[PDB]
Amino acid sequence: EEKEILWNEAKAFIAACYQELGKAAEVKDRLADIKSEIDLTGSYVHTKEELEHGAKMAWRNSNRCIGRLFWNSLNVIDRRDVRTKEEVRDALFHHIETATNNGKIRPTITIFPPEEKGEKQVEIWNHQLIRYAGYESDGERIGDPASCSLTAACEELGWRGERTDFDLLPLIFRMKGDEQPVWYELPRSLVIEVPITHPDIEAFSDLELKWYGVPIISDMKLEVGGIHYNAAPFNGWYMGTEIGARNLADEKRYDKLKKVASVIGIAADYNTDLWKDQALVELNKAVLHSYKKQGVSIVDHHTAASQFKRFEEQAEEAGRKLTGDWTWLIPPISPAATHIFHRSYDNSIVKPNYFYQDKPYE
Amino acid sequence: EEKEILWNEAKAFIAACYQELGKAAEVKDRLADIKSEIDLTGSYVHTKEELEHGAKMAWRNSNRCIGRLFWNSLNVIDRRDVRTKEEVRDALFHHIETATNNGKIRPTITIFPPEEKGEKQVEIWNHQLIRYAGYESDGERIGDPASCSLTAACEELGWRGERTDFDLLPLIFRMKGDEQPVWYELPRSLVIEVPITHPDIEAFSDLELKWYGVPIISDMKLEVGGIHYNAAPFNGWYMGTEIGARNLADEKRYDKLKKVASVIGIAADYNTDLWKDQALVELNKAVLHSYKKQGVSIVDHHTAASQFKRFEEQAEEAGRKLTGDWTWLIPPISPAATHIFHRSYDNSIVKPNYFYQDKPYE
Ligand code: HEM
Ligand code: HEM
Ligand SMILES: Cc1cc(N)nc(CCc2cc(C#N)cc(CCc3cc(C)cc(N)n3)c2)c1
Ligand SMILES: Cc1cc(N)nc(CCc2cc(C#N)cc(CCc3cc(C)cc(N)n3)c2)c1
Ligand SMILES: C[C@H](O)[C@H](O)[C@H]1CNc2nc(N)[nH]c(=O)c2N1
Ligand SMILES: C[C@H](O)[C@H](O)[C@H]1CNc2nc(N)[nH]c(=O)c2N1
Ligand SMILES: [Cl-]
Ligand SMILES: [Cl-]
Repeated sequence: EEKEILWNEAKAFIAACYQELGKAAEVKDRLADIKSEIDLTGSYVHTKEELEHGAKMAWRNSNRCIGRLFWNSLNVIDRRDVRTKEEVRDALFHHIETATNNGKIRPTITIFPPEEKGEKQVEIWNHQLIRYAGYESDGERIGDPASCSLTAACEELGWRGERTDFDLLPLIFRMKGDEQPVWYELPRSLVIEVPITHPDIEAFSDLELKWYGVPIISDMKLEVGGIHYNAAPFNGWYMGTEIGARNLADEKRYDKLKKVASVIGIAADYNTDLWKDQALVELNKAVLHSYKKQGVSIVDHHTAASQFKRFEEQAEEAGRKLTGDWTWLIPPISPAATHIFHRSYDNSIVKPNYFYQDKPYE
Repeated sequence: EEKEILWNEAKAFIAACYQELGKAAEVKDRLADIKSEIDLTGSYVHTKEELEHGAKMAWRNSNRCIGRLFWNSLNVIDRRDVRTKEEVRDALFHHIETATNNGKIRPTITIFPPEEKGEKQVEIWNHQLIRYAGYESDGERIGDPASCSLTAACEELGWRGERTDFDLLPLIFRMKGDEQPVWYELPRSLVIEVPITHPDIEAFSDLELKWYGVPIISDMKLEVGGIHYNAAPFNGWYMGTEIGARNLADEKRYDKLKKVASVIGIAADYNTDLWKDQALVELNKAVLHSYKKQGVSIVDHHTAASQFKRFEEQAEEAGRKLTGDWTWLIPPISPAATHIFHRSYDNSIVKPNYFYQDKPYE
């Protein structure tokens, strides 16, 4: 059954991919080769063209992503050749450097060897390549609560954080054959961060907020034509609300709205004053201002929604069905100010795609 | 088939209703009577207790309503006795008066005779009993665009609006046997309105905004135990975002965000300034302030979400399944500041319930 699933996924992908690339005549010969290869080895190897276009198709098919207009300009780095933990580490360092691009962020994915028999070759423990640690001991909360379990796992392995609110977690991953993951501290010269200030309110800097420049998701599996690339970190640039309305505002994250209310000079006492709403707007204005001033790529939710409208239009013009998850596509502030709010979306799963997977810790 | 559907819906409703009322022993005798009544007449008549509890159950089951904590205190007015258009008109006037209650709004439903053979006895044309007219002629837009088609239908019938931005539409309804609906102007003494001012920004009154006090939905069908009450207007009090983030802000409604930005002294030129978001917050603060100052009932979205949390808790304690539509329950500003955003809801339809229906015009 294993191999039949593979063959069926392969047929569908190759036909679709080659059609999009204007290579439809080469499909039969390619499929023949693949069938024989599956016959002998139990799997098949993507050409560099297939792998690159597959990762792009996967982004295009990601229902929860508002940023998909730019799917075709994804920078795909093929690292299926890595075999050592130093090579993995260096590939991850390289991804950070080339994606960051001195602040002019390049959407990039680095693809490591795929699962073989469901056997991972490389298992990345980080949720993002750059993320802050979190601690909760004896009532006392420090850093990003979303990182508490991973932070504890790292500290079991001999890492120790300084216990600021913004400790960078080390890269941590396990190779096939190793019982334990290895970890490596991130070189600070590779990691751009942005201090959060407000365009008009000088006191905003008293909050001493900052965030990292580049979100590099490293716990999803890329599936292309039945091949499962469990290790394939990818990044875009942030939409400002991710930082200002979720990471810094959620009560189960940095929980900063009361502090923001205080520095902008409004009371945080009455629901009817809409102080949370006002604080959200100023925090989100500060985030966009701060990234722009530093020269680090970022998009606001209005511009992002306008770009997504164009993606919708482009899909229709290309004769491709559009899929989407309305609940994730609406921004978490002013959603009804976007066209997305007033439309519906088919949340069907189309492959290639990116899929969430279990974390070894918990 | 008609009658079998009726009987099946009846059995389910009576058993559930009588169980909730502690009358479970009376179910068999009541069902016997109902079966005979369906046998002879083709339908059955609800007791006043059944009708009242049915309308309450219908509110409790309304997946899209955040206000359901208060389902059991619905004021149910039984007007199944009306036969004339003057009696309907007077019942609607009465609903407005008693629901308004000098500003201390009472959630109320008035129930008119049900459909017989799918034959309506009373057909209300209004979407809400109180709503503003809308006009679009030769490029020129006045009033509420959502009311354009109904406004045009009224004017076909000899009504004429003054063409302010806030003309009250007449009550308009048709009786069984009449080709044309009749209309009646609303007595202004019955209709509370609130001028919109801002707590801190004096210039806000230059926008000359106002809204009506009580939303009285009059185009949904109440279905209880297989009986279809197509005419059964009901009201609550507003959640402020309905007025400030939808009615006054939507581009296809009053479209006031650019004007709000101007009076609060911010530019409306750059998406990254989040001027729409800032304008939304101030407009919504003004709405809540203005209703509160006048002594007209209103709820903010934070308090509303907290009440809904209690409804969720109450359902669990009662052993009742909770149903909900996440896409309507999240407020249209700061949705992620509410617990609703972070939970999921089963959007199954449970009866009794309220259902949308076709409007005779278009
Ligand atoms: C170029 C700039 C990009 C922007 C502004 C953007 C924007 C976003 C946003 C706002 C989300 C939702 C996160 C949330 O609301 O909690 C998201 C989700 C997602 N994006 Fe994008 N994105 C970008 C690039 C990419 C790229 C390059 C890929 C992959 C090649 C990608 C794949 C996804 C996926 C898979 C999700 C869902 C993640 C999950 O389920 O946890 N995006 N994106
Ligand atoms: C007591 C105060 C009430 C509040 C604050 C409230 C709040 C709301 C809100 C905000 C909506 C969504 C409208 C939108 O977002 O576009 C809604 C929908 C709804 N409410 Fe309530 N509600 C209340 C009372 C009632 C009552 C008394 C009933 C019926 C007996 C009711 C039945 C419904 C129904 C059926 C809908 C869906 C309407 C549709 O599909 O168009 N609500 N409610
Ligand atoms: C349990 C579970 C299931 C599932 N499917 N997804 C998740 C994580 C959702 C998510 C959270 C964060 C955060 N913080 C960032 C993200 C990444 C958002 C993103 C991704 C990219 C590539 C760019 C960009 N601007 N933003 C996603 C958890
Ligand atoms: C095509 C279509 C289908 C469908 N199911 N519903 C609709 C109308 C949705 C709606 C719009 C408005 C408005 N304006 C007010 C409402 C009423 C909201 C409400 C109702 C009540 C009783 C109280 C309260 N505070 N708010 C609903 C259109
Ligand atoms: C159907 C379409 O998604 C539309 O925007 C829905 C979304 N959610 C909503 N939620 C509420 N509360 N009210 C609405 O009118 C809508 N409209
Ligand atoms: C699952 C639950 O409804 C949760 O709040 C979802 C809602 N929509 C979302 N939308 C985005 N963009 N990001 C998220 O993390 C979530 N979480
Ligand atoms: Cl993030
Ligand atoms: Cl309304």
